[PDB]
Amino acid sequence: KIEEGKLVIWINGDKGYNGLAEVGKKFEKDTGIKVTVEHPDKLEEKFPQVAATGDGPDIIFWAHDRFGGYAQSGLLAEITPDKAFQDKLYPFTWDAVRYNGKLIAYPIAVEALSLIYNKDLLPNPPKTWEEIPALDKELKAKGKSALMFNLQEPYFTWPLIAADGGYAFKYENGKYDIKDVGVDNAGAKAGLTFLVDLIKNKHMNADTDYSIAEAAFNKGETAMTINGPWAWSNIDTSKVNYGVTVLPTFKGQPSKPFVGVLSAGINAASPNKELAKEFLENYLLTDEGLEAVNKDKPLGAVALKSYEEELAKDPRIAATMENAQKGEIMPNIPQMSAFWYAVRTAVINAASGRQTVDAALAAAQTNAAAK
Amino acid sequence: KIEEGKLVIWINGDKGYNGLAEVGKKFEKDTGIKVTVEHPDKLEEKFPQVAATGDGPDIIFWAHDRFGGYAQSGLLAEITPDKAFQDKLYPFTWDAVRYNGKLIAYPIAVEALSLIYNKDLLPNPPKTWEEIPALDKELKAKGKSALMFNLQEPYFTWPLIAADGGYAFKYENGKYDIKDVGVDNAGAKAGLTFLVDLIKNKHMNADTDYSIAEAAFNKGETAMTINGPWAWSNIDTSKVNYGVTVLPTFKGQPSKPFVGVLSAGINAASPNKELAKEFLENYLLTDEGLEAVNKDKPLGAVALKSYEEELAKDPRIAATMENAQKGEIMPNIPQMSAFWYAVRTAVINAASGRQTVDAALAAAQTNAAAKCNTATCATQRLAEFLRHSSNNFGPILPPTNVG
Ligand SMILES: OC[C@H]1O[C@H](O[C@H]2[C@H](O)[C@@H](O)[C@@H](O)O[C@@H]2CO)[C@H](O)[C@@H](O)[C@@H]1O
Repeated sequence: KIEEGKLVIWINGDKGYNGLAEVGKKFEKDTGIKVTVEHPDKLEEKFPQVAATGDGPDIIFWAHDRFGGYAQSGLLAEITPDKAFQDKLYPFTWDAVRYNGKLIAYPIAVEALSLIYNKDLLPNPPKTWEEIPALDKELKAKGKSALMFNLQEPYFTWPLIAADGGYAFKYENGKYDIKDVGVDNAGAKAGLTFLVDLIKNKHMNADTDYSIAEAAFNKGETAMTINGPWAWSNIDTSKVNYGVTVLPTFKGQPSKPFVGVLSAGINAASPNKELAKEFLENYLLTDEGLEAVNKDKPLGAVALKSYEEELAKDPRIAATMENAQKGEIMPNIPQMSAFWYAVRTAVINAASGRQTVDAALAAAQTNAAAK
Repeated sequence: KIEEGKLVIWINGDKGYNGLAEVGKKFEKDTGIKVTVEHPDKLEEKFPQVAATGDGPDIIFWAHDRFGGYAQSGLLAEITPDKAFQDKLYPFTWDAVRYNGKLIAYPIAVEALSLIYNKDLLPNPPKTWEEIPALDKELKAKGKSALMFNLQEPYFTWPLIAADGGYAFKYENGKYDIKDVGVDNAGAKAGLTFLVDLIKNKHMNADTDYSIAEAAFNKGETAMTINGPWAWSNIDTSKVNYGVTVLPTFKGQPSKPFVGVLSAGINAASPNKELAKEFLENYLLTDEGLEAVNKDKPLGAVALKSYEEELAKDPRIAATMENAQKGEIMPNIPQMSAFWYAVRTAVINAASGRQTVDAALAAAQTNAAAKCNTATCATQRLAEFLRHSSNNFGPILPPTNVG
């Protein structure tokens, strides 16, 4: 049986299992729990045999595809990494370890075939499969051949077969169910009710608009406001000891703000398309260009890598980045417009007693879904 | 309308439009095309109204959430940035401007609401929403109020609404369709016909297996081969000057290799599930962890963004990761077993001439797509299975190695 207070790990005998023992070691050091790394023969065959009885390793390392049957046989626990951790890994890897919508393993490595060419014999490798016969007829003249690879395993021949539209099984990509809208479920009620309770007790005030908030906070007239980076500069100019922290919790759950990516689109009816492409690529989305905008109003965590690695040292950006990981990125589907529209008049009517919280959110559901 | 040889730019009123205007200065100093930076009210409702007529700005600035609606209205042009430029921007910011497969804008910055407070008025910031009633009563006497944010835009009120269960549209994760298998469709028949043609024209030999191609390449007999990271070590000690690049395209489209993702799963019967979680997330899936494994034996490309950026660099890994991203993830569904032995027979029969390309792939197709569940169709699949169940069971001597 699996021993509590200790980690046993299985991994194939052709992997860097000694280096893994090193890692399990630094772990045993800092926490005082031994980590043994083993590599049994036929481990892909042995694991489901013993893990069914309650035995086996705590962690097992194998190619992701074999994990589907493991999860089918109830041998793998569902994996619970936060959004902060999932960002660290590539998104397609998380798809390789999803079975029945649940994450069942941590991806480690990525494997794929490549074209390997002889620099001496072929310093300019071909870019199209079509130009290999011509290259071969030429290379055959010097007693050589252009291409030789394993033809007896479909793992090696599939890249060519799959190029023009072959596939094993069709994978339906991710999407938003525009018929499953959640603006009148229990959680949405508790939130909006709480906000409308904050005005039934005079703690807030209904027609408080954007400018009233900026003025009142930048006059030491209120203890806190909620806003994004663009409004930081005017609080510098107001000389106020402002801090930027994580949003408060509601019912022990963090506030989930919608995350926007400021974006620049080129109009389709513009005759000056290339000049706009030149302005954004070579003047704005540059280290010097983004700084020009950022010193007017703070941009946030920019998309350009170079400049972001500099602004990331700002503790308030890392606070903004922290709050972004607690929230969701916004969809870009056309129905986003009807959602914002509906929720807007829901919050207002509920906030001014024009409609009850329940009735306002109820009307918001239909308007977000059918329009 | 919009006139040629200028740029009209619309950004929102609360952004840094003066600083953006100065970027139009430098654009007009060097490129001297006039740049007018505007900021109308209700900017995102105004843009599709005028751009439908052919009016509006040249460039429009907003959060990504509106651009798909603009795109479905036929108002935005497809963004055509080259590969060199795409690597300067974070890959997930591009995701925000992808719509129906195409990019429709340039990502600029990530925006998120935060709680900002008044240190000299409040020492420690609160942690719960349910405790501001106390802070407010404690404060209304001292002179002022606690919270005051914009209640006219739902963008500001939403973080609280979503906290306990509110959401816009439930994200339904992607999955496979076991009814839709494509081993005998036009694309597969095209690529396989091309492969068999190489054999017919004696550019390749249908008997070539793994060990032949490795020797022929590691001895300078053939210019190229197709292999994985596991085979690099043998090419090293062969003293062949080899490079590893992207796979050749066919019919203008990239070759799609199967992608294998080495993964660490936690035993469902483990009593140490968080110890495993702490070990994998905080110790192994770091730069130091993967490097310790990679130094013992190469992982190839890794799934950790931070350590993969450093690993390639190595052009062999950069190509391995690029071919992977262009390829097909191995499906983890039980039907893959049929695909594996049916396609294997399919390719061999076609390259050897026993079956036409069309007929070989059609045979593997019905083996992987059930569809028909009458006894005639089921016993046919039963019969084909019992023959790909090769009966060895005897000892393999010497055993496949380990040490
Ligand atoms: O409130 C609805 C509104 O929310 C978002 O707009 C944000 C925008 O992302 C920020 O850059 C800043 O301007 O604050 C705005 C809220 O007033 C959505 O982007 C927008 O589509 C939506 O209408």
